[PDB]
Amino acid sequence: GPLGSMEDFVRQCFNPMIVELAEKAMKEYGEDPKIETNKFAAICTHLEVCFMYSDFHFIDERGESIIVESGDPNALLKHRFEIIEGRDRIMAWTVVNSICNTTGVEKPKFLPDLYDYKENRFIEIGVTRREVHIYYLEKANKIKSEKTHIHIFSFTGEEMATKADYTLDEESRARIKTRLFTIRQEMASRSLWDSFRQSE
Ligand SMILES: COc1cccc(C2=NC(=O)C(O)=CC2)c1
Ligand SMILES: [Mn+2]
Ligand SMILES: [Mn+2]
Ligand SMILES: [Mn+2]
Repeated sequence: GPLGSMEDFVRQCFNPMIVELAEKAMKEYGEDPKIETNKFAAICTHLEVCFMYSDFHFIDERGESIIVESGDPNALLKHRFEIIEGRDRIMAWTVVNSICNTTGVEKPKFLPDLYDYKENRFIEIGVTRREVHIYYLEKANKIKSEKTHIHIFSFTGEEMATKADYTLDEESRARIKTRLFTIRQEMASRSLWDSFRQSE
């Protein structure tokens, strides 16, 4: 079939909020979304996974973790996760440092992606086009804070997480895996997938 452009794919398949946050982060780090196009799509994918991991997860009046998929959560409900990724570096560290001084959790070396108020830990999310164990070790070796929990998703449905602790229920992780499958299938229909996979 015809080869599409990754630019077109990104603009058509991701929410404009995600796209804009991704462009901003690439510029903050000196990379151009119109040149590092596979990376642009990967950043959008990862940021969407971070949002989707957080989506619908609250802590209720009693203090228990619950899932609320309707648009209207009860007003006493608190988001279960803090989202770090997507913020610029000053704001991301502002949020991190705050969590740390409050909850007593130590400060990590690098910016993580989320904070889980139920499990009381930072989370690093990984999304990979390669074997999950390989990518797991890369992230583990990089941060080595050893309090930050790591959760890796691949595009073919495999997952790996610290201490075989997957944090979320099967249905939540299934939403993420379905979305990843969709991204891959659509990239493939546009003849973008092989290259995107190989560029990681
Ligand atoms: C300019 O490059 C950027 C910009 C913003 C995010 C990220 C990533 N963050 C991750 O947590 C992650 O796991 C992969 C990539 C990379
Ligand atoms: Mn970031
Ligand atoms: Mn991150
Ligand atoms: Mn990450």
